[PDB]
Amino acid sequence: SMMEINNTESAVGMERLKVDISALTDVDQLLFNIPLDIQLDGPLRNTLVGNISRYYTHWSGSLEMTFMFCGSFMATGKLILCYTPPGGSCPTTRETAMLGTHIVWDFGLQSSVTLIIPWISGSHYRMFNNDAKSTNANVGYVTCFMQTNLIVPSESSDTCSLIGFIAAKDDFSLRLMRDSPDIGQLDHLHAAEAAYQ
Amino acid sequence: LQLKLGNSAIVTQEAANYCCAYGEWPNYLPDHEAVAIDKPTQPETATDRFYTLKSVKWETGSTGWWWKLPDALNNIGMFGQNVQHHYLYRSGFLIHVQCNATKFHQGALLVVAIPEHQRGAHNTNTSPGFDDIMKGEEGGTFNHPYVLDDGTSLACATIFPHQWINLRTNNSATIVLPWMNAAPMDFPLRHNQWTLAIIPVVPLGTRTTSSMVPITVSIAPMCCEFNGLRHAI
Amino acid sequence: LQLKLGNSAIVTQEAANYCCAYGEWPNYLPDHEAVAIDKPTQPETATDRFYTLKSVKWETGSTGWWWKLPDALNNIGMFGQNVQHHYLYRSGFLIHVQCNATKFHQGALLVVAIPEHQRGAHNTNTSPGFDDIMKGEEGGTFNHPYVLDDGTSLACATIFPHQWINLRTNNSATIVLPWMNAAPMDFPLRHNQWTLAIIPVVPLGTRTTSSMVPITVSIAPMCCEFNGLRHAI
Amino acid sequence: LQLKLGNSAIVTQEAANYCCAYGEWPNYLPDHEAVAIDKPTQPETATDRFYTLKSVKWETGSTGWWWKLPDALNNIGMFGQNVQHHYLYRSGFLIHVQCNATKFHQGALLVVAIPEHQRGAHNTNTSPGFDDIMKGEEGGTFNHPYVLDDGTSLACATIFPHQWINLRTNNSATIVLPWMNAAPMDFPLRHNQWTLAIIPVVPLGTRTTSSMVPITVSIAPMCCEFNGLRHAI
Amino acid sequence: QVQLQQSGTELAKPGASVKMSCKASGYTFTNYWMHWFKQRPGQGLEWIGYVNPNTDYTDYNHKFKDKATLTADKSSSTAYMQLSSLTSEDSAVYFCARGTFGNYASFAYWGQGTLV
Amino acid sequence: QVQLQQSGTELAKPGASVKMSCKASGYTFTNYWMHWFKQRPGQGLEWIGYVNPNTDYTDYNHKFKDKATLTADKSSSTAYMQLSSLTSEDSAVYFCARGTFGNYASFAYWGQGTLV
Amino acid sequence: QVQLQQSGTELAKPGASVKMSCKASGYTFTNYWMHWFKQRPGQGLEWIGYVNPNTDYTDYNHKFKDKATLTADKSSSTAYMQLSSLTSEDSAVYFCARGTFGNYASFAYWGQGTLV
Amino acid sequence: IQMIQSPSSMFVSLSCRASQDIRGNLDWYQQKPGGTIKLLIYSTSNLNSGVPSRFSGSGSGSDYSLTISSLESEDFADYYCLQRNAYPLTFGGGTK
Amino acid sequence: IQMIQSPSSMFVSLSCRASQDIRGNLDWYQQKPGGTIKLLIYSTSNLNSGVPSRFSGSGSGSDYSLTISSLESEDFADYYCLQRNAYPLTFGGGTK
Amino acid sequence: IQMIQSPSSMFVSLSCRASQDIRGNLDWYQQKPGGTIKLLIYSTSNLNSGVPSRFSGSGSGSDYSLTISSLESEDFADYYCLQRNAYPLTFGGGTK
Repeated sequence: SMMEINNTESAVGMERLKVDISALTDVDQLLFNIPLDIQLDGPLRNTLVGNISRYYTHWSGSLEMTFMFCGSFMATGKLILCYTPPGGSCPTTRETAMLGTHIVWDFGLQSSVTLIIPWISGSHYRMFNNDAKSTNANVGYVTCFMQTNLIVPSESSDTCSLIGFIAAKDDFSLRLMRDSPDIGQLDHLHAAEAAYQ
Repeated sequence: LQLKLGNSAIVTQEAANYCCAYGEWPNYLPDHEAVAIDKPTQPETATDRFYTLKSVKWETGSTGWWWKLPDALNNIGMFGQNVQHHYLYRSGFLIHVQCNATKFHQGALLVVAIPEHQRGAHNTNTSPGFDDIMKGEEGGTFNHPYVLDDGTSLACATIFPHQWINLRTNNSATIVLPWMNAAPMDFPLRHNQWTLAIIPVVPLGTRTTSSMVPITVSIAPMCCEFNGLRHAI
Repeated sequence: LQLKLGNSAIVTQEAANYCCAYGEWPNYLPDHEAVAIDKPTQPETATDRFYTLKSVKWETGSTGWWWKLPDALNNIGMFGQNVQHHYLYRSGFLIHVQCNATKFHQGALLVVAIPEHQRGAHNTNTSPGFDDIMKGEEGGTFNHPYVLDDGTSLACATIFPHQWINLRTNNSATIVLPWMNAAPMDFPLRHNQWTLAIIPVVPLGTRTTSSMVPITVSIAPMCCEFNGLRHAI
Repeated sequence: LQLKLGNSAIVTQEAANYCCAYGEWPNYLPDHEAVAIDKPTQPETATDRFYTLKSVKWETGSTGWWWKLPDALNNIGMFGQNVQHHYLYRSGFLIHVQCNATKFHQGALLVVAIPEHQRGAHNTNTSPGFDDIMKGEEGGTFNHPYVLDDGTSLACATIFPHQWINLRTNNSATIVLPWMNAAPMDFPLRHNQWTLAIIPVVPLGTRTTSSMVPITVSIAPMCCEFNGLRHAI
Repeated sequence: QVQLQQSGTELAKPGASVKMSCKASGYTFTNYWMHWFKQRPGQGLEWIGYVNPNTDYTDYNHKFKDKATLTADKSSSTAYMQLSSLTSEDSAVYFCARGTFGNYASFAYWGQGTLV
Repeated sequence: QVQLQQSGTELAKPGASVKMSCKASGYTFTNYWMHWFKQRPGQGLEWIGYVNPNTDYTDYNHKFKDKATLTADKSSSTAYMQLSSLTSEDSAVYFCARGTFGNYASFAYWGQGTLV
Repeated sequence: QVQLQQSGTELAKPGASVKMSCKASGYTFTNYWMHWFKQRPGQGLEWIGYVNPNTDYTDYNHKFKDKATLTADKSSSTAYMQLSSLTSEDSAVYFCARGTFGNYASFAYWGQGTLV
Repeated sequence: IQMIQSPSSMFVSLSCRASQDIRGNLDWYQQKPGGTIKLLIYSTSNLNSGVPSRFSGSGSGSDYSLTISSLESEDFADYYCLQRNAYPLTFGGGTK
Repeated sequence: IQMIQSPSSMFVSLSCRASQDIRGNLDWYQQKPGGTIKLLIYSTSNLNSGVPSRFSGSGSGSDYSLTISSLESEDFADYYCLQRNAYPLTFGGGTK
Repeated sequence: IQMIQSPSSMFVSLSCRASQDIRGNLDWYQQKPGGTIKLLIYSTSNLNSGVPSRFSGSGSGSDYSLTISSLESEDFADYYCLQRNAYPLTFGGGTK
């Protein structure tokens, strides 16, 4: 189930599902990053794994991310895809991100890649006396830098796009069912007592 | 590389796979003598013909298309005549969607088939009328495709049987649809089980302006049967 | 079609061949207890990672590039930290050079690896300094590529292990380099065995102007080992 | 992917098939001691060489080309010298026609070989002279290609051995021609058995103007023999 | 059969606006662009702009950026064009043509014209 | 050796016509286009048109549409050019050049010129 | 961080020459072209030319062929521009911009300007 | 872009230049005095389905022309041109 | 090639023509009165990374324009254009 | 299309502009006073087979030029240009 890569503001509609990589883009410029948080607002809030695991409290398992390139047939170039373990923070430059766990993916050979996320965990932690909320710490990141420039011919357009997917593996577990706040409490129903009269 | 089904034959495709929606075929009503016991006529040779629809146009600003599958064939051909003077049917379908663009176009479609797609009107308290649903052969258009016109998001819409048309790699999709209904036989003029919907996620682009990239949809009823119109006495 | 070596993996290449320079692999020091008898630590899991360098630009007027292989990795990553606080090493390398251009570009490269490339200054009687040789990660540039900056011609430079990148046919090359030195273990901060050098023989051309055709070099130490830093008493 | 025949070799073709005209090869005169009983010299190593002709130009307004096969080789090479000082020959041929255009050209040729093509003059009562028939290496040009210059139509001209060069699919044709004559041995300076003729049915087109699309014809005598010039007494 | 039926003629005092219509029947309306033209009486013609009834994107000529607006209705199968701030030089005949399936500008079907 | 031998000079009273020739020898005549030029005495040159002797299609400059005609003979291997309705401003030197095998206009072989 | 630091302002009597500098820091200098601009005070701007510090090929505007020369230093990471035969109309502000990795002319980083 | 058509009236080769090159991409229209318009030539050489075959068009880089062999009574109508190369698309002046 | 920009001063759709066709390939710049320049639109429709999203550009063959929805105090600056199609590359006149 | 050549006489960089872009596609000719013409540069940078190697040509989008290093006696001749991009093909004015 696809996620919302384009995490910038003022992206309204179904323009949130894609990032453009124009010909006039300088090297080593960060395209996106995904904070691997289900319960928090980000690219993984409104997916299929992030709506079933609202009803449950504790989750722990491994994931599986898949990207896909939607450019023309002629266009080439390379990217680089890092994974940050839950200890360290998000890298900002390409050179400090290459020393992590990376793969160097190009465009001409394949148009889809697969990136196994090893392990996540989470809870809700209402630990005090009053009604307080303690957010879980930020586990993991997946960030992407531009290795070389995009190369298109004189006939194709100079803008391409990416689409990202996500799916849990077969050891994703859930426990202690609760109720999800996703809709909102209650609003005006137009005929709220059809049954009574 | 051709699909010779009965009278017609869609020839010269690209390599394709019969991804069965879920895990089943039509099956021909294995055993129900408890219901409508006039044995179904079961026509087989005179319905299976790949009724190709009109070609639709894909421009940059386009937003989506939808067809109701027992409704798109009520007025077309030999299946269209058997909908009148019969009131029970039972059939599964086969869908072949094929667009055609050169090696300088770029884009992506999502060909999804939705069981029991109850639509919804935007920003009013009135249910949709008879004319906003029974559009016919021409189909329709999504007004708000991000929520599939009923509030359920498009990001989770891959839970249904679906394939991708990515113009870099392929230009074809094929879905086989079984009989998805609670009742054993249904009424064709007022209920629509499936809803074929194709939605461009990544819009197209080229150096010049508004290339058409026309698309073709072809539908064929698989294992159809109807009530009995001929009885002894 | 991927080179998964340890932590990183250069994925999705074109078909390629491990043309071993000469006829051998790294080999791991078969038997020398007569020299430096503190057994080599031999790190294996934390050095082999395809340190990709910066992408270089190939224009019409470009003339060549060179890297010194134990020098290009002295300040990069886990191999770069083991060069400090160790004074003996022993390793072979693996090089993967890959450029990417469309089907309208034309050109040819010569990817050659030169053992013990002693350079020379043009038109003076002074030997090259420390700063003209230890350039680092950025590498260098041939001033006179026809004589390889030491008088020996380029026409005979195919006696070394080499491959061709001809943009009509392929866009990739792969050389495996063994331990080429007289001494069994060497000093990394002042001696450089190999010298990777790529030289465009036929310059590029297109209808428009100065297409970049960026190139990528990726280096990975094969079977590395160092002196012992931990001893009993 | 090469045709090494004797001294020369046309290399690097596309995949091709030896479609034998009718059902036979040259055969070398199985048994005739009743005629011209000085045993034929039968030269074999010094005639079979793929004499390539001049490249011809295919423009939009072009209309066709024809060669007379024992006549096109009377003044060329070692076969051309054996036509003088011999008066009987017996040979079959091999023809390889290959044009070359890019993936943006479109067109179609008909490569046909016509046995005993007696021509005809348009709108006069005078038979064609010696100079309108014995053109030589340069060949000729159809004035009215729709009737093949003798009244018999082009629509029925596929009864002869023929192949198609369709620039969408292939760019090569190959015909093998046996000895087609009533007499066992014939006279080379005044009779011409076959007549190779190529006719563009669909003319070419491109966005720019008059692309040449040059064509190449290559002819090689297969199993040739002549009279005896050396006798005992 | 493709027919492009326009409205009858009308006139207006200066300082006002006016709206016309080019009703089309005989084909699928949402596939073809609807171009609009202008001919002063006794001279050549001039391109005003088009409307894309599949998307409602319009593209105007630079002279007619502030004068005319272009809309398109799907239900009634009718394309409209509304002028604004009429002057003395707006007295002309106005046409409507049809594009092609592939978005090319070669016009095979036309209207009859409407004087102002 | 490629040679382009033109005729000697000639002159004519106004109201008449004249015909010249550019005989070529040393190559295959039916493969190359035959371009014709005009130079007023003391000024630059000007393209008149060409003839395609493989097909006898001609393409003229727009100024010289009614003045000159262009033919080509295969047997005598000679290209002709005939003027019409001579005036006072037709006094010039006229050239003939040769194209390329692929139909490009870059001229490597030339005539000597013929005054009018 | 990409910074394009130019020198301070200076002035000169006519008949002389002058040289300026646009020192760049924060990126790899030998990958990007270095374009130079001219703005008369109160008017629009004008392209002078660029220098390719990977190759030292320069391409000038046709108006500024004889006025300005363009060099580039790799060691000090500094691009220079020297005028010649100064007149009264050379009093302007001169800029320096940076190209792109692929050789396109869209400028995202700029200098501050230097009066003459 | 501007296109000019050299004859202003006709009393039969009607030529029109162009400011730039247009690479084909030119149509020929005709207007009956009743007010009906139909095209004659599209893409500078082809003929419309339903025209008398005496019309023909020439081709070049920038200077195109129409050729009519024989004349007729209701052939008498003003003829226009059109470039569809780049928006805004412009007609010509017209003849007759 | 010459480019003209039709309004000379502004007191909010700023259009600029071109002598030829430029096939996209147009950028929009802005100059603060302090002396700083940064671009706003590149390739005639896209937005720079770090601009308020009220700016937008139109597209055609030869006549391009900028669209601003709402105004602001430090929005007041002279706006330039640029064609990068063929060297020599030329700006426009500017507004405001 | 019109091409202008900026020096009218020479007493050694001979430049010529163009009305449009020509994308290479320019030749340099020379005319001896006896009346013989042979070309020098084809496709704006290459040299003809049989020329002294002191000649060289520059390249741009629309402004091309010839460069001569040293002079000579029979080097003195009027030099022309030619664009072969689109018909009708036009020369230039010439120098010297």
